[PDB]
Formats: sequence, structure tokens, C-alpha cells
Amino acid sequence: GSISFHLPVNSRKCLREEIHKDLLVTGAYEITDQSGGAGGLRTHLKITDSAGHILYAKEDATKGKFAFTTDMFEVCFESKGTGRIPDQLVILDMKHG
Repeated sequence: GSISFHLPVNSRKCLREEIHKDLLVTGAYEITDQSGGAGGLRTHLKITDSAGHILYAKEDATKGKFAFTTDMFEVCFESKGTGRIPDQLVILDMKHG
């Protein structure tokens, strides 16, 4: 799977997956910010199961990879900043084994 989306400042967008099978899930993401971190802009990535256990987390996420096994989970991106900042562009690619 592949998703591209804009992430406004101080907002959160999540992808929720409910596949009732045991899986190896791998992913790669890139968060792009034209402003160079204006207004203290930062983005956190958090992957959680349906009971809120953290399967993966990255504070101050930029570009990277993740992996975890399961069975329902959510991949969330959340930015924090002050002032008027253009939306960030985020790409997320995942595959399921």
C-alpha cells in the first residue's frame, strides 16, 4: 500500500488496519517540510494496537523505516508547531506479510 497526504500544523492523520491474521508489517515513510522547521514544527509517528500498546514510535520523525508483527493496529502522524506554516507532505508505503 502507498499513501501520500498533506499534514496541516497541529493535526493528526491515521491509517487503521483490521486484518485478522498474524502479519509481518513493514513500512517506510518520508515527512517533507518546505519551511525548514519554521515555528518549531516537529512530527511524531506512533503505531499502536487496539489496546493502545506501542508497536513503534518515533519522536521528531523525518525519514525512516519500521517493522512489527501482530492483530488490529493504527499508524498515526501528528505535527506540532506555532504560527502559520504550510502543510507538510507525507509519504507512507507499507507491505504486509
